[PDB]
Amino acid sequence: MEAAHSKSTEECLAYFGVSETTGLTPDQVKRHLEKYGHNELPAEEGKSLWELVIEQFEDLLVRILLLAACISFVLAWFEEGEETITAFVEPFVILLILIANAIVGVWQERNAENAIEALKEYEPEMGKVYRADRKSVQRIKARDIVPGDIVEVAVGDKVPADIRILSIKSTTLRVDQSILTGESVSVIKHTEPVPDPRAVNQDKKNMLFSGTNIAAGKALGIVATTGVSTEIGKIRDQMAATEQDKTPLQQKLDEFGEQLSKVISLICVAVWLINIGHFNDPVHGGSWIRGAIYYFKIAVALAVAAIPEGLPAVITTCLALGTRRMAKKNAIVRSLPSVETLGCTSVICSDKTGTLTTNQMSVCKMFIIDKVDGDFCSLNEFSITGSTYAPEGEVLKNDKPIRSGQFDGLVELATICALCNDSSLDFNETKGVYEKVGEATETALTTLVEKMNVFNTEVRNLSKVERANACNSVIRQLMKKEFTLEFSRDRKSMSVYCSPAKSSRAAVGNKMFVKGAPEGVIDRCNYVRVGTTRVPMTGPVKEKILSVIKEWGTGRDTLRCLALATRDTPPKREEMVLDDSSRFMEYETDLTFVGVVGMLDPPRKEVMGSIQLCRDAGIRVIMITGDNKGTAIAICRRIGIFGENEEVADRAYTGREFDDLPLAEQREACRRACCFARVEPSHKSKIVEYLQSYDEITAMTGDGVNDAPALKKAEIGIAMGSGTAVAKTASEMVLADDNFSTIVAAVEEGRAIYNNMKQFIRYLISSNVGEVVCIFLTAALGLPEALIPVQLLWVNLVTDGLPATALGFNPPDLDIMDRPPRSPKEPLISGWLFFRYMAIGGYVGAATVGAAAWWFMYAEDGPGVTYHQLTHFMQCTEDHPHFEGLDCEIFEAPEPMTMALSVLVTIEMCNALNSLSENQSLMRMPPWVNIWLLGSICLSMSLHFLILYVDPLPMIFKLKALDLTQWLMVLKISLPVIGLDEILKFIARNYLEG
Ligand SMILES: Nc1ncnc2c1ncn2[C@@H]1O[C@H](COP(=O)(O)OP(=O)(O)CP(=O)(O)O)[C@@H](O)[C@H]1O
Ligand code: ALF
Ligand SMILES: [K+]
Ligand SMILES: [Mg+2]
Repeated sequence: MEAAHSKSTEECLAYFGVSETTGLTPDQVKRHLEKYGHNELPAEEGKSLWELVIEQFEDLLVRILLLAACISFVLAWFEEGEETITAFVEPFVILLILIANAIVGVWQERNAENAIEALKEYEPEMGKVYRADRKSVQRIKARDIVPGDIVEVAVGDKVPADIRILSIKSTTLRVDQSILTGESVSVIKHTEPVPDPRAVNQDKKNMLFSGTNIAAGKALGIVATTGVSTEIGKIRDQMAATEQDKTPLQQKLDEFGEQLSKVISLICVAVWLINIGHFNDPVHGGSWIRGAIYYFKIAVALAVAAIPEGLPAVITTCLALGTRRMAKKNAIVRSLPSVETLGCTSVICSDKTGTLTTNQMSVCKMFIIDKVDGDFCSLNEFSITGSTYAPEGEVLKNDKPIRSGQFDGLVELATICALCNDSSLDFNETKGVYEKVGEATETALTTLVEKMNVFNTEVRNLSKVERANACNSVIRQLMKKEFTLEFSRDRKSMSVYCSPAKSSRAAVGNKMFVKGAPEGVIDRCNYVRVGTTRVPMTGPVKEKILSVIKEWGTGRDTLRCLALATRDTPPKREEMVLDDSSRFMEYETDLTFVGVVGMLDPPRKEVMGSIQLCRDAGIRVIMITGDNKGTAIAICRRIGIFGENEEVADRAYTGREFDDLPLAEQREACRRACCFARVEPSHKSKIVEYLQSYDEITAMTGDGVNDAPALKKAEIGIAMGSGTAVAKTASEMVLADDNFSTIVAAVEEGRAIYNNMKQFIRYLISSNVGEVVCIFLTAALGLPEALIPVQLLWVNLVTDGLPATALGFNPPDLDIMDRPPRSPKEPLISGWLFFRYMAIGGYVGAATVGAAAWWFMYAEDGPGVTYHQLTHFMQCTEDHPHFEGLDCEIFEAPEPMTMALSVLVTIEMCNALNSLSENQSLMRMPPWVNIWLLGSICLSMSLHFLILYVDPLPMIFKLKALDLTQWLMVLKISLPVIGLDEILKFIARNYLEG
C-alpha cells in the first residue's frame, strides 16, 4: 500500500503499525493478505482458446469462400447429370484449401511462449520474513508475503517484493537491478529518504525492487507493495496486451479483401440486372430450379474467380524463403510477416548496454606520473585496446604499442589492480568465451592486468582456460593478501593489506593497496610515486593529476575513473580494528599516489557503420538507455548519433527531464531527440508510442527485461542473443550472434520482400479480375460456362502459384538502400496501374470466352454451330429455332472448356513475363533472366499437360486438347497479351508521369 521511498524508516514502520524487531501479527497478515491479496503477477491469461481459429474466419478468404463451399455443397447434392460421380469435389476442395490455409495460421501461433511467464522467473519461490509468532526468521512462500512485514535479504537472494530498506546489516549493500535499469553494475543502497515523489528507480537508492538480486550484503526492510503494484508488476502490465497485432503489410491486405468483397456481392447484383429476364420473357416456366442452379453456379464461380486462393501460400513462402535467408545471418525470425516490416521502418530505437555496446567494462585509458620538478608535472598516459573481458588488446603510448613492464609505474598500477580486487576472469568453455566473476568494474581491472602483463610472463602457449587469470596469478604469488578493508560509502574506497611472499630478510615490505573515488583517495595521498621513487605531493602536482581526471571524466570520453595509491608504511596488523569500517578511512592515509584508470562499457565494433548505413537508407537511430546521461551521450558521439563536437542540449533527455515536458513538448521531443538516458522501462514504450503516433514504423532493439515493453510496442522488436530470455520472448527477431550490422541486412531484406510481394500480387490479381471477366460473358451472353471453379482453383492455386513465387526470386532492386522508407499511407494499386491489369485482365477474360466461342461459331473441327443463337441451350429437345436435331447436348462438351482454360494457362505464362517487371519491357530487358521463372513455367505447363493426358484427372477437368487443333489456336489467342502489356508498358516508359 505504501507510496513512498520519500518517507523515513520510521514513517514506514508507522504506516503499517509494526515493530521492526518483531514483525507482523497473524491478525495483520490476515487483513493485508485480504486487502492486497497475494504477492505475485497473474500469468497472462487475458484471452485464449483451442478455438483460436474460430476468429480467423472474418475476411473474404473465408466468409466469401465459405458460402461458396456450402452454397456449392448443396448444388453438388442435386447433380442429376450422368456425372453423379465427379460431383461434389468443389465443396471439398474449397474446404480442403480453406482448412489448409487456416491450419497454417495456427501451427504458427501455437508457438508463442509468453514474456509474462519468462518474466515470472524473476519471482523467488521463498522469502525470509520476521513475523510476531516467532523469534526466529521464517522462510515462507514469497507469495504469502504482504505489504508491511519485515523482510530479510542477503547475497544471492532475489528480492521478493518492493521493499523500503530499514537496516543494512553489512558494511555495504550492493544490488543488481539490471532487470529495471538494464545495468548489472551494483548500486549501493542506503536508508535515508529519497524525498522526490517523482524520482525514478535509478534515484530510489533506499528501495529494494521485487525481482532484483543482492550482489552482496544483508539487510532488513519492510515490504512496501506486492504483486502487480510493483515495478516489475508494471513491466507485467504492459506485457498483457489484448491489442491484436496489426502488421503494416497485413492491414492493406485486409481492406483489400474488404473492397474486393464489396465488388463480389455487388457484381452478383450486376448479374441480376442483365439476367432476371425470366420475369418478363421466358414464358413463365422453364425448369424453375434452373434459376437457383444458374444464379448459384456462377455466384460461387465469381467467388472463386475473384479471390486469389493461391496468394496466402505464395506469400507465406516468400516470407519463409527470406526467414531462412536471414537465418544464415544468424538473424532468427520468430514471426514470419516481420521480415518485411523491417524494410519500411523509419525509426530504430535502441537499448544501449549490451546492444549498441558489448557490456564489458573496459579500462581504455590510464596514466601515471612521468616527471616532477618544481611547478612542473608531466604524466605518462596510455591507452588500452580491447572492448571485451578477453585478455586480448594491447597497451599503447602515443598510439604506438609498448611493453607495460618497461614502466615501474605500470608495474605498481597492475599490482594494485590485481590485489585490490575481488573479481576474477573465467573462460566458459561451453560458450567458448571469457566471462566475469564479480563486479564488472573490478573484472575490468582483472582483464587490464592480463592485457598489461607487467612481468612479461610467457602466455602464448597457454590454454584459454588457463590464460584467464595467468598474469593476475603471478602478482598474487608475489604479495600475500593478508586481509581486505571493504569499500564503505563514507570513504568511497577500499583496500587490501598485503605481506611479501619471499623475503626472510627482516625487512617487511608490508603494504596496503588502495583504489577508489579519485577525489577521496588523492586527498589522502602525501606522496606521489615516480617510477620507483617517492616524492612529496605538492599542490601543482595534485593539480595536474586532478586536471586530467577532470578531463577523462567528462569529455567525448566520459570515463569511470578510479585512483590507485599505496600506503608504503601501513599500520601494524594487530593495531587495526577490522570490525568497524568507520575506522578504515584513517588506515588509508599517508598514501603514495600511483596512477589512474578510466573505464567504459564500449561500443561493439560494427555499431557505428550500421548507424551510418541506416542513415543512408533514411532510418533514424535513437538511444533509450537506463544508464546515465553523460555515458549515454558519449557513446552516442562514438557511434555517430552525435558529432564529436556537437553540442547536444535539446537532443538528449533523462527520463525525469522528459517527464517535465508538457505532453505536447514530449511528443515533439521524440521527433528531434536521440539519447534518452536514466529512463524507466515505461519510458521506452512511451517513446515508441509517440513515434508511432506520427504514423512512423519503429523498431525497438535491445536485450534487457526493461526493454520488453518497448520490444512489444514497436512494430518490430529485435533481441540480442546474449540478452535476457524475456527480451527474446518479446521480440520477433533475435540476432543470435549479437551482430548489430545484421539489422541493416534485415531491412534490405525487408525492402526486397515487399518489392517482390507487390510484383507477384499484381500478377496474381490480373488473372482474378480476368477470370471474372470470363464468368461475366460466360453468363451475360448466356454462353456455356467457359470455365468451372475446379479449374479456377487449380489455376489460381498452382499454375499461377508457381511463377508467382519465381517472382519472389526476382532480382533485388539494387540501390534499394539508397532510397528512403516507403510511406505507410502508400497505395499499392495506382489510378493507372489499376488501368493496366484491368486492361489486361479484361482482354484475357474475353479471350477464353472467345475460345468457347470458336469451338462452336467457327468450330473448325468438332461440333460447330456458326452464328448460332447460344442464348439458350435447354432448347436441345425442341430443335425449331435451330434445326440440327439429334445433335443434342454438345454444349456440355469437355473440349470447349479445355480451350478456354489452355488459353488461360498460356496467357498466365506470358503475363508472368510482362510481370517479370513493371515498366521494364521485355524489349529492352531480356525475358530470359529468371532461370527460376522459366523453371516454374515449365513446371506449370508440364503440369497442365499432366492435367490433360492423365488418368483420374481430365475427368475432374475436361478432355485432352489435340495438337494441330486445340493448341495452335490456344497459342494464337495468347501471343497478343505480350503486345497488349508491351504497349501499356510503353505508355509508362515513354510518356508516363515518371
Ligand atoms: N569496491 C570499490 N572500490 C573502490 N571504489 C569504488 C568501489 N565501488 C565503487 N567505487 C567508487 O564509488 C564512487 C561512488 O559510488 P556510489 O555508488 O557510492 O554512488 P555515487 O556517489 O557514484 C552517485 P550515482 O550513483 O548517482 O552516480 C564511484 O566513483 C566509484 O568510482
Ligand atoms: F542496456 Al539499457 F537502457 F537497459 F542501455
Ligand atoms: K513487437
Ligand atoms: Mg540492455
